[PDB]
Amino acid sequence: LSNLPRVKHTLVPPPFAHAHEQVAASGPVINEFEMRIIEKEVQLDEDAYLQAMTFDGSIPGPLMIVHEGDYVELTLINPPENTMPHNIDFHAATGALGGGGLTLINPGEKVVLRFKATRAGAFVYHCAPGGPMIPWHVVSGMAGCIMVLPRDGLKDHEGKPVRYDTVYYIGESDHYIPKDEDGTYMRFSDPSEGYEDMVAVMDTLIPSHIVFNGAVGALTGEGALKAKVGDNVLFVHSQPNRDSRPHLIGGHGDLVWETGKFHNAPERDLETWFIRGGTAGAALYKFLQPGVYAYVNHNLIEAVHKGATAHVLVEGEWDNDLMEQVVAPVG
Amino acid sequence: LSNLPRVKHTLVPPPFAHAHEQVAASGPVINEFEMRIIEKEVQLDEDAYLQAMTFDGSIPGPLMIVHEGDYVELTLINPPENTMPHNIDFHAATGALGGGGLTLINPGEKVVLRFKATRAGAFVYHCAPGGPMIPWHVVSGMAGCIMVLPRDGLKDHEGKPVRYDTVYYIGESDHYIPKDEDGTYMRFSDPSEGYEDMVAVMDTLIPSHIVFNGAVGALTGEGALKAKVGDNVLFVHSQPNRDSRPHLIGGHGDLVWETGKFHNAPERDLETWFIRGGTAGAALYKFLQPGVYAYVNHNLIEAVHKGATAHVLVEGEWDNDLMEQVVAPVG
Amino acid sequence: LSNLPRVKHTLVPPPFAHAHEQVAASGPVINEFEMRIIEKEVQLDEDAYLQAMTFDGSIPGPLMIVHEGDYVELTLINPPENTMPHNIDFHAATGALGGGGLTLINPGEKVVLRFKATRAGAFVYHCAPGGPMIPWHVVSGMAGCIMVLPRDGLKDHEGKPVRYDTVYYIGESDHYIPKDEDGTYMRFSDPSEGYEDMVAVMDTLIPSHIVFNGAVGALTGEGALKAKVGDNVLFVHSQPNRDSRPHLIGGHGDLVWETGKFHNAPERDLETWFIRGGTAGAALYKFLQPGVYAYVNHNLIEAVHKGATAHVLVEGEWDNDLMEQVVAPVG
Ligand SMILES: [Cu+2]
Ligand SMILES: [Cu+2]
Ligand SMILES: [Cu+2]
Ligand SMILES: [Cu+2]
Ligand SMILES: [Cu+2]
Ligand SMILES: [Cu+2]
Ligand SMILES: [Mg+2]
Ligand SMILES: [Mg+2]
Ligand SMILES: [Mg+2]
Ligand SMILES: [Mg+2]
Ligand SMILES: [Mg+2]
Ligand SMILES: [Mg+2]
Ligand SMILES: [Mg+2]
Ligand SMILES: [Mg+2]
Ligand SMILES: [Mg+2]
Repeated sequence: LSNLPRVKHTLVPPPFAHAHEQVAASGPVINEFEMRIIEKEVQLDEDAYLQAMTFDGSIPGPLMIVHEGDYVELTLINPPENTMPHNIDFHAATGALGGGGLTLINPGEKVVLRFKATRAGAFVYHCAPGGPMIPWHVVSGMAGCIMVLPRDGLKDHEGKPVRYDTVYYIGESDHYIPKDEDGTYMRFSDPSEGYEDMVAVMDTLIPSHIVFNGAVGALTGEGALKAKVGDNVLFVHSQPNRDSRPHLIGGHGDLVWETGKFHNAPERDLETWFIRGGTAGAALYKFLQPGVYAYVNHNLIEAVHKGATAHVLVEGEWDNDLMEQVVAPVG
Repeated sequence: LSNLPRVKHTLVPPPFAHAHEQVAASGPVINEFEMRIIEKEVQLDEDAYLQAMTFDGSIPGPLMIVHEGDYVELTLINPPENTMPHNIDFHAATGALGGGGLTLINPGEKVVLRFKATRAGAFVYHCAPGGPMIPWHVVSGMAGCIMVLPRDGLKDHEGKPVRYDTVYYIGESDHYIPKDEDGTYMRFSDPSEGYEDMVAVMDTLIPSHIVFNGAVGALTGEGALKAKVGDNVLFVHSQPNRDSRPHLIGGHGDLVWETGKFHNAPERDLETWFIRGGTAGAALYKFLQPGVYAYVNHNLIEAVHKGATAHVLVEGEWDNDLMEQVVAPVG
Repeated sequence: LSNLPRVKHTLVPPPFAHAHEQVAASGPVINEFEMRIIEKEVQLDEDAYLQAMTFDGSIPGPLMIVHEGDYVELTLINPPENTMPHNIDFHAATGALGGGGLTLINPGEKVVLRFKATRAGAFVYHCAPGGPMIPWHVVSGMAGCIMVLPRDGLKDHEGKPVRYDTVYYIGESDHYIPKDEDGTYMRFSDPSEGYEDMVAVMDTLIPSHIVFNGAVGALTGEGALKAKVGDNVLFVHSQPNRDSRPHLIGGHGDLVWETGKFHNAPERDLETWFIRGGTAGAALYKFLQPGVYAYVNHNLIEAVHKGATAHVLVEGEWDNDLMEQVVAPVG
């Protein structure tokens, strides 16, 4: 490998994607990424907080993008101010529990893992220190995604090349914040303090919150996603621990790889697709009409009561052939 | 469009389908449909009632059938005796939140929406007035389905034409009826009165009832579906808010589009398939043996305790080559 | 049929598979299997027990393997020491509610059912005596799987023959053990005694335990599965009543039939796949690296808190090209 080019990448925060090329402009390279683990309390909603544990300070962790056959060398840093051990498990990798058995670092330590991205697809990465710590760290926010694109870019079900203009990485996360008998949420001084109470909620399998980008409303209102009519947007969707059923209100999935692995034929014209807990899927959609759209988990209680809603504001000209109000509300 | 034929359809109640042709006998047409919103209390089971909000007086709303490339003009009526605003969101449509942003009507108003059915598949339609009203109206019963057939009819995974004799539209709906501490259900005078208590149940994500055709037992016993040996039945299955896993006890899915979009290859020989909450899927089965069958959501607690069971009684001759009792129960 | 060969099989306990050949070495045969129903209390975990009802004394029931077009003649025995009626419903069969309407046997009776295995795939079989007994017997442990292999063996998405070295049958089962207010589990003298309390837990749809091979830890530690680098292992996964999302930590699904029916194209390179409640799926993986792997349901709360974890210990040489620790934990 001393013989292959090295590319150092600067990660950007979700839902955005760092700069990259859809068709690799070179032969296999070694992609260098660095992340700092940040433990901090985050506001999930009005009066709801989580003692979170995060990759690079965001939930989800940032999206990494590489090409099939490249190597990935991740420098993971556990700063001394943190309270516990962490590691990383890449579903894109082969061996040593996804890298988790080679990356356990205590506060004050760093580690560098190299793996070959042998399989194309969007994949979850997540913390997995061992035993009960595995689910607890993930539902505390420690998960992201790496997208391994085919070297010749995405292809559809007949082998035709397809291209996107923008990638939006929707990281959906379920959380289990303990509640007082009246339904209000509990607050703690650090992650460990709230562990036993959080387990009791985890045992019910009912999340208190299910959110995109780490908080209710993160991608609504002022944080709405933007696009223009004609844009091909690839929505890469991860859910590290619980199923989701994404749907774009007013749109469709033109090409969808719900299990997220690019050499498999994508399905077309979907209304709603399915992201298995522990995976990332991807859906491409070409916007045809301007206006407000919402992208949701279509259990509408999870979308609206729990937080799994993002908005997309689209600029452009309206096409009355696709839809038209014939008789406006009247009476 | 002033230039295309217009077809006025009379909807029939689920689980049945209005008259139609599998292969369009004409070029694009404008299909005209009308529905009246009916708010009324319905009996979900012995001692369990729902203050329902329905399209055309049924749960699910009626099935609309058209062909890809046709237009759909829906006249939606909110009668003055109703208590709240409603609208319609067609997952089959493009733009304005599926039509929801163009169809909000208060009691005493009507609206007419036209959209082009550009994509083949079975799709959910549902009420979505905005915010918390979206899940609450849907789990109150406001959802149905439109099936957009390819103009040249259904095709299998090799492009072969396939045909059905009968369509049965199974609309599965999850409901969240509030309970007293002893497990008995609460009753209310109107939808609004029971809203806060219903939200508390919705927040648990555990339905009190999961039903086909709007009630426990609707399609069992006297309401059992009928068929004959040799019949090809297309079971179109919607679930607007929560996943389901349909299975025909004693049968199979010969051809199944679980994500419900007809240009995608169907899978064959399934035992159980999966309907994502917020979608409609379809399964074709040719009956080979007479007798009693049941069609269920195969979480058997949801099928039996919650209500997701229908029966099918099939007439015809038994084939001992497919199955035979060799030694009858004895001892 | 008096004219076809008969093969008597000796079933082996899950997760193993009885001896068989991938490509049938003969024309259609009549496969003879026998199972004894055993009602007994089983230890699901430290301080958690289930009054179980089992096929052949195991949970899941044993795997049967035959080829498409063969017949299956199952001798089912309900010994006189048992307390209730039981039967069997094969999702692989056509008619009479999968055989359930021809196999209801009381304690002290036997029955022999013949059916033709007309469709290739892994399929669930389970007890289904009628009404509320259907879910209760299944979540009490009465379910297994039959795998009907194509006569010419498994084929991939291009029709290429694929072969496995070992089949591991992972039977995942959800259970609903009643709890005291403090979270501890209740114990009963027999199945019937605990029925009403179990129903109350079933109604919540939240399993107390979700396990492989009938108990928490059954296939971890001393019961870890074994393999060598280079082995192609087919993981056949059943879940008779509730969804699962299998994932091999450190591995992938090379070829996966998640809906479990072999003539459908398998998907490749999956990280996590999905088993619908009421079905069996299959995933083939070639081990590339030695070490510890875990095979889990990837809702990590279900995997770790509820019991859905197995371990696989793999012997062989490590490949630093696939993964290497560049900088070991240091600081
Ligand atoms: Cu961690
Ligand atoms: Cu994982
Ligand atoms: Cu409404
Ligand atoms: Cu919708
Ligand atoms: Cu039984
Ligand atoms: Cu079944
Ligand atoms: Mg940085
Ligand atoms: Mg409080
Ligand atoms: Mg397109
Ligand atoms: Mg009418
Ligand atoms: Mg009462
Ligand atoms: Mg056929
Ligand atoms: Mg024996
Ligand atoms: Mg106790
Ligand atoms: Mg391979």
